[PDB]
This record gives sequence, structure tokens and C-alpha cells, in this order.
Amino acid sequence: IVLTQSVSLSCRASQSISNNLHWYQESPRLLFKSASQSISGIPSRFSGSGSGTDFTLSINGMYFCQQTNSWPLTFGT
Amino acid sequence: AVVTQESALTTSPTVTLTCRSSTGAVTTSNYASWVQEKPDHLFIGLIGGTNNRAPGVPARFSGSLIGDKAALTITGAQDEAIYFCALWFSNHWVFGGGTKLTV
Amino acid sequence: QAVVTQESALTTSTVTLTCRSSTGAVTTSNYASWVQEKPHLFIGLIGGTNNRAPGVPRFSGSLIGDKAALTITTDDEAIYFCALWFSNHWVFGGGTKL
Amino acid sequence: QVQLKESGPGLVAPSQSLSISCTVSGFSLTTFGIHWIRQPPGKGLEWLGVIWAAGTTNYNSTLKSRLTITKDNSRSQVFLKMNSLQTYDTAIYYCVREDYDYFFGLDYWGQGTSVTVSS
Amino acid sequence: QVQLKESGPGLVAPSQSLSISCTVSGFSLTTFGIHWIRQPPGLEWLGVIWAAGTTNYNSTLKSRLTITKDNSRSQVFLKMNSLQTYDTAIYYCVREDYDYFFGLDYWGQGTSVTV
Amino acid sequence: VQLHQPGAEPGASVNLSCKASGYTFTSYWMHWVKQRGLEWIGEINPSSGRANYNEKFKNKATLTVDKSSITAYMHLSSLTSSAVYYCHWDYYAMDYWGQGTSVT
Amino acid sequence: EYKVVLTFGSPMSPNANNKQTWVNKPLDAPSGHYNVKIAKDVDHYLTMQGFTSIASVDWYTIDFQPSEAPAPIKGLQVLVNISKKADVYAVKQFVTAQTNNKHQVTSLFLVKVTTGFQVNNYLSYFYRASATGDATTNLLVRGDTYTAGISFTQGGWYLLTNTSIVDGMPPWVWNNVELKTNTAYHMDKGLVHLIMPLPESTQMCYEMLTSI
Amino acid sequence: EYKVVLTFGSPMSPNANNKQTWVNKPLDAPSGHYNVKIAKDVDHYLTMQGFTSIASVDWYTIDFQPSEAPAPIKGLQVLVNISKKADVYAVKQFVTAQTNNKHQVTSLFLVKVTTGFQVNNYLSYFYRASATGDATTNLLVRGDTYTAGISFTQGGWYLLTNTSIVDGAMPWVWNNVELKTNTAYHMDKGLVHLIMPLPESTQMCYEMLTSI
Ligand SMILES: *[C@@H]1O[C@H](CO)[C@@H](O)[C@H](O)[C@H]1NC(C)=O
Repeated sequence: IVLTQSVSLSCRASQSISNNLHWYQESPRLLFKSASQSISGIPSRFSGSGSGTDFTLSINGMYFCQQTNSWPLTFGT
Repeated sequence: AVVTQESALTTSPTVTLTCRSSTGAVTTSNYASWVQEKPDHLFIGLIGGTNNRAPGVPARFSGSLIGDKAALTITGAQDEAIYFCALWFSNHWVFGGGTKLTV
Repeated sequence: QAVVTQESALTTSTVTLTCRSSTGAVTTSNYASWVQEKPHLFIGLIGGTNNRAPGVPRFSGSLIGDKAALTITTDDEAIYFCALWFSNHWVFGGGTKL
Repeated sequence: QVQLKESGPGLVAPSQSLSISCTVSGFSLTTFGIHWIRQPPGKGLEWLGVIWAAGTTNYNSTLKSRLTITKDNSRSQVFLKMNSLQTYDTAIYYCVREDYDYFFGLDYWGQGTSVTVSS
Repeated sequence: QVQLKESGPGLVAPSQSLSISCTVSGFSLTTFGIHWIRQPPGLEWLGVIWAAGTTNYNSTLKSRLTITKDNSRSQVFLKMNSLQTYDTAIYYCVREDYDYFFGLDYWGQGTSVTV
Repeated sequence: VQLHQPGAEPGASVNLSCKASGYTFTSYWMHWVKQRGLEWIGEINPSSGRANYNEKFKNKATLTVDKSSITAYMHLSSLTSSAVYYCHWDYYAMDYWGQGTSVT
Repeated sequence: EYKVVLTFGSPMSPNANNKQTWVNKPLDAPSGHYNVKIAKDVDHYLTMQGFTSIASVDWYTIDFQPSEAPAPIKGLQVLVNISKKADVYAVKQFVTAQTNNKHQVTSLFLVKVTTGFQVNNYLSYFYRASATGDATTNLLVRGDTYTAGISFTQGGWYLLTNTSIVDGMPPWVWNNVELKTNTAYHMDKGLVHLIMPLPESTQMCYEMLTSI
Repeated sequence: EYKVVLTFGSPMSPNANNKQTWVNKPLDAPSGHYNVKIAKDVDHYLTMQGFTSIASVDWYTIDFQPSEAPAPIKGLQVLVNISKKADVYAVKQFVTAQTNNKHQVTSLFLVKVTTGFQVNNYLSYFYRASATGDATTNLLVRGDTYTAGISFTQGGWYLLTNTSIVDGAMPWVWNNVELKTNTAYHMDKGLVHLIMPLPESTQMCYEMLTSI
């Protein structure tokens, strides 16, 4: 699976992966679980959406987008 | 269960027909319905569920529940035929004796 | 839930007593137990058709043919009773006034 | 437009099976149930049976032993099987569509086949 | 050395109640069930309570027969309703093992309940 | 609660390890990452000892976590010419990261 | 009011006798597909969460006296998109009290399909982790969805379901809420067959009404 | 043969409605303690693993008609050490074949305590870790075992259990086997109540034999 990443940060998948895409942001720190669920301790400014294959990030190394639909769970640029 | 209806009625160009039940009070759970019969056995559905009117029926037809008997009221009757009321009894419709409406 | 029949009487000076049932299944489920009698003391002699109660001597149960039977290989004069568990209870036979 | 038509033998001797197939048209047979209403001569209607849209059939209880309603979705043809016929069973037979989801009442009635039983 | 003993009225009138207490000794009621049998002047399976506290009555006699046992007090009671004239006999309470013997071993002397 | 690293740590098999402590839930599939962007290596359940190596990193990495106390042991073999480091042992949320054992 | 002795059929795809049961977790569906909504009116419907296939059904009275089949619940449609695809033949709602002000509702529906249809659904399952010592662990739901296809056969029975968490109770509840993540789900009679598909020929007799 | 209709009571010690169901995994106990064996004779006996509380029992015949409680199964006990502590009133064995070589066998014993007792046993709970993607994930049993006290009440109906993964060909089963730490377990009718304690007053139906 190939995920392309290009404020609103986008990480589009190469194939449908449902909603299995955690966002990862020193040791990288996670932001979202399942691409829409905010994680404990993160500021509420972060937001993550998308459900089928096109996942977007909006905030109001960078921010990797680890999809966990198939081994090996891949990462974005 | 037995559904009993008046044998005859008369009017001129409103009437009320009572669909009495032999078990207990008529409720929305019985899903009353009225089917008018014209000459030559031409049947049609004029009221369903005690509130719902079948497609194409004139707006003058109206039904409701009064007391323990379900009734259908005709406003501004112009309709002379035999009127049958059928009440759902949780497994099978039961059919009342014809009203024998006159105009 | 059937009936059970047993020999009316027997005479001797080895003897066996047979306990047949109307069903005739003669299954191990019957758990036949031959409780004896004395001039009105009823005692436990056998259980399950092959076991024995504590202190019982000669006595030995067996499943002969299709009718549960007992074995006695002058002090044994008794009206032996045969009981056969049906599914929920016991059904005693007439008993044998040996 | 919604239509319902009925075809029946028109005359059957006693103890001879009755076969009538009310071939509905204009409405799908898998959404609206089909009832069987028989109107004896000079009498009020009587319920016979119905075959629901999911195929569960409910008979009039008096006539459950003999009556048997089946259906063929592809050809949209509901069938009625009446065994052990009797003289008093003569009556005009109707097949009626019931909208048990929106209207809840018997909307459209069939023309009717006059089943006569005699010698 | 396991014994038994039943206290019975010894005389009753029809439609009355039969109260017979079958006491135990030399063992415990937490292991063996007590059977209730009668010997009208063969032997009739009246009813039984098991060690675990459930019971079973003759089908034809489930309305009138009630069996109750007192574990610590080592006592068993039988109460008969709608007593009839034909219920005269000596009533026996037999301890059934249903653990290693599947039978009847010790029987109480019995009490002539005469009606 | 926290994953700790046992030291920074060619051809010599070098386990790269990470021990999580103050943990209440055992079986959560500790991951394993190498960053010269991130690249998955494999994952081992702390319980059941089951691993699913990314095939690009099979025959070169062998992960085995201890049983009495959870601790990841990435038995790297035939090391070649960069650093391989952090591991993520998930939880209901927010407990799974450790300092990478940067290898040179 | 009847008793429904359900005889469980073979596992439906993508389930199987040797893998965790899959349930349509969220209330939405992938693009070009719809969820199976048991709808009375537009303001009252219970989405499908846990789908099951019933090989045969044996109805009874409340005292278990043999009885015939019931007429379909009138006014109730298992609409997928706008068009109906099945008839509902029973209903039942398990109201469990997780806490004094936390209630878990698990509606059930035994529906017979009039028109075969296939849909794709976001599926998930119930996972219980491992805890050291005697610490409590919650029978959670995996927050990771996985699109999959569910096939429903014409004229075949099915035991749909729905589960919801309601905080603060109405005096039948028409509340449809997703299967949450990080929320414990105490097991109830209407949820026991959603931890792993039961074998074929397994009977599970239920107390199912025939009206709201 | 009958068709029991159990009515599960409130969870037994140390289980609770808001916690996982504990099961006696190994076949031994700490010093000075014994397991709850269900022994037909000395050679054959199943080690009780799961325990549950039954409030009341209703017996219906095969065609579901009224019937009275049966006599206790003669020859079957529930031995703690060498002393009897209950009678078995209904037995059942749900045989499930994982594959040709591996078969699961869940045996359900319905007992009625004669004398109350309490023993200390090593406990554990069924668990199933989360999985990535859609791979099948097994329903294992934890490895650590938590020593906990178990209590039984005189006269209270109880439903025990015993699961043995009988490898190889086999005809009933008396193979007593531990709950293995890493063997995948299949969910059958005899394990539905061994995930979390069901709510009180829930009627789970079964079909139980009265003999071997
Ligand atoms: C290193 O890895 C091996 C497996 O290849 C393992 O047996 C060993 O315990 C690990 N480290 C230690 C502490 O020796």
C-alpha cells in the first residue's frame, strides 16, 4: 500500500483501507487512532477526518500517516 | 371475533357507519379498513388503518375511532353502495356485514 | 414407567430369582436392587445388579437373559424383593416367598 | 396501472380439488401480500388465506387443513389449492393485495371467479 | 451402625392430614436421599427427597404428598392431604445411596397409619 | 506505562532491545521500527510470542520478547552498512514509545 | 408474544467457524453502499450491527405450546437505501444497566428477506486484552474498521441486531448509536453470539415479542 | 432426556457483572487444597474449570411440554478431595471439531450442592488480543493464574464446565485436559456464558441428557 502526503495536510491511500490510519508526529508522538479519534493529551486543535481512502489532517518528520490495514503497516513521506 | 355492522342507512346529497367489535374496544392495533362494494361486485379500498386513505379515493372520505366502535364518516355524500369494514385480529382480517347505504 | 413381574414363590433345600419388566429392556439403568424381608425388616442386599451392601455374605447379582436375576449359592428364608429404577423411580415386584 | 385478475375452473364436482391462480400485474409480489377473499352467494365476505411477501402463508384457520396458498415471484402468479371441496363452499373467489407497510388495508380486489359445486 | 425410626400418628380420619416423621441416625442427610415407600395390607413408591434437597412424588400422588427434611436436626416429615380410606398401610423410609450402591440398604421399622 | 531502551547497542548478531515497565496490559503487539522516514520491521505480541515480520526485514531480524517481564529483543543478524531504533507497545491510548537503540 | 427457537445456520461471510465474529460497527457505509436499517419511520430506525443467518425457526406460545408462524410486524421494513428488502417477524430489546445512569440496549430483529441483496459494511469485533494480576479488563470493540461484503439470500431468515449506550431512560428505545471504542460492553443474552460464530445446528431459544 | 431452561443468577465469587469470568485453569491447587472433580469413578473424572450461578431451573420435555425435576444422575459426584459436595442433575457435551486432527469438547454439568464448601483455585480468563488488518485472532486463555477463593452455597443450582481439546480420533468424552495457555479455543454453546457474567434473570436454554 502506497500512501501519498501533500492548514490541511492530506494523506491519500493507494487502496481502500477503511479507517485504519493513525497519524504520527525526539521520538515521534501519535495524534489520532483510526484516523478520526483524538488521543488523550493532544491539544484539541488537531483534527483528523476521512473514512474510505482519502484521509486529511487539519490543524487550527512533519506528520506521518501510518496505515495499519496490511503488513507491513506503511508510512507516509 | 365478530365484527357487527348496521344493516341499512339512509341519507341525502353526512352519514356515520359504526364497525362494532365483539371482543373489546376497537384500537389502532386492529387496523380497521373500509371497502365499498358497487354493482357487479366492484370492490375498492376507501380507508385503511383507520386513518390512511387508499390512493385515488375522494377527500370526502374520513375515518376515526369513536367509543369502542370504529366508524367511517362521509362528508357531503353525493356513493350509494354496500360498505364493508374489516378489522385485523392479529392474525387474520375479519369482515363485517354490509351497511347497505342509500342516497 | 412400566410394570415389573417377579416369581410368586420358590422352593429349595443354588437358587436364582428373576425380575422381568413389561418393557423387557432389562437395561443396566434399572440398577436392580434385591432388598430382602424378614418376619417386617427390609434390608439392602444388592445394588446396580452386581454390587453388594456392607456385611452381606453367597449373594451375587447377574443379568441373565433379558430378565435381571439373583443368586443364592436354612437361615435365608425371606421374601426377596426386586426393585428396578425406571427413569425417575423404583417399581418393586411381588417378591418371592422362598 | 395496478391490476389483479383471477382465473378459475368455473365448475368442480364435490371432493375435487380447486385450483385458481390470481396473476397480479402492475405491483411486485415481494412487497405486498396477497389475500384470498371468498364472497358466498348473498352473504358477507369470508377470509380464506394470504401469502406474505417474505413467503410466510397464513390460512383462515377453519380452512387451514385443506387450503394451501403458494406463489411464484418470477411469473407473479399466486396459487390456491382447495381440497376436499364441499357443496357449501361455492362462492365467488377474490384475491386482494394488502399494503401492510404503508396503508395496512386491502387496496385492490380481483374480478372474482365463480366456483360452482353441484351434480 | 446406621439406624432409622419413624414416628407415625398410628390413626387418622378421611380427608385429614398424615404427619409422619422419619428420624435418622448414624449418618448424614447431605449424602443419601430418603425414599418414602408404603406397603398397603407389594410396595408403592410414595416419594423421595434426595440429599441435594429436590424431591420426586408418584405422578398419581403429586397433589397430596409433600416431603420435607431437616438436615442438621436429622429429621424427615411426610404430610398427606385428601387422605382416603385406602391409604392404610405401613410407611417405610429407605436411605438410598445413589453414589456407590444405587439401591436401598437400610429401612425404618415402619408405622401403621390406619385410616 | 513507559518503554525504556537497554543501551545504544558487522556480521555479529546484535539484539536491539526495549523494555516497557509499569505495564498493566500485556498482549498488545509491540511493534518495531527502523529510521535511518520510518520503516516497519515487525511486530511481536508480548503474550503468545507471535511475530509478523515485514518480508523486507525477514531473515535479518528476529524478535522475541521475554515472558516473566515484557521486553523486546530484536535479534538482528548479519548487520550491514544505518541506525535501527524505536518500538511501539500500544494501549487504550498514550503509553507506547521508547528511545531508539541507535546502532552504528 | 411468542418464543422463537432459532436454529443457527452456517456462518455468513466474511465470518467462519474459526475466526472472530464480524459486526457492522459504525452507522455509515462505504461509498456506493448502504447500511441495513430496520426502519419504522424516518425518525425511528435501528441500524444493523451484528448480522446472523438462521437455518430454521420454530415458533411457540409464551408457555411453549406449539404455534404457527406470525404475520409480519406491520409498518416495519428492513429498508436498505429507500427500497424494502426483508420483512420483520419479531422484535426484542435487552435493557442492561451498566451503572445507575449508564444503560446498554441491545435490540434484536428476526427478519426474512424478500429480495436478495449484497452490501459492503465497516466491520469490527470484540477484543479483550490481557491484564496482570487481577486487574479488570473491558470487553471492548476494535476501533479499526475493515470494509467487507455481506450477502443476504432471498427467502432466508436472518437475526439482525443493534447495540447502543444511553446515558441518563425512556419509559421501547429507538436510539441507534455506533459500537464505541474504549467503552466496556457487558455481555447480555442478545450479544452472546457476537464473540465468535457458533457452530451450525446450535439452538438459541429467545423471548421475542411481535409488537413494540 | 430433557430441555432445561436455566435462569442465571448474580455472578459467583470472585466474578462480577463488570469484570471477566474467572475459570480454574490448572488441575492442582495450592498446598492443602483440592480441585472440584466431577468423577464418575476413580479413573474417569473431569476437573471443573468454569463455574456459574443458577437461580432456578425449569424442565421441559423434548417437544417442550411440562415436566418435573429429574432424579440426580446416579454414579456422578462432584468430589472435593475425597468427600462428595453435590449431585449432578443434567449432563451435556457440545463436541466441536476444529479440524480433522483437533476436536474441542465442552462438557456442561448442572449440579445442586448438598453441603456448602469453599476452596482456593488458580483462576484465569478467556482473552483475545487485538489484531492488525483482518487476520484471524484466537480466543486463548491467560497464562498467569491468580489464586482466589471460591464459595458454594447449600441447595443452590450451579452450572460447571470442562473443556478438553482432544487431539486425534475419538468416539462421549472423559478426557480431562487443562486450559492450555496458547491453544486457540472455539466458542460453542457451552462457552457463551464464560466470557462475562450474564445479567441476572437471563434465561439461557439448553438440551441436557440425564445419563452417559
Ligand atoms: C537476544 O535474542 C535471542 C534470540 O535470538 C534471545 O534468546 C536472547 O534472550 C536475547 N537477549 C539476551 C538477553 O540474551
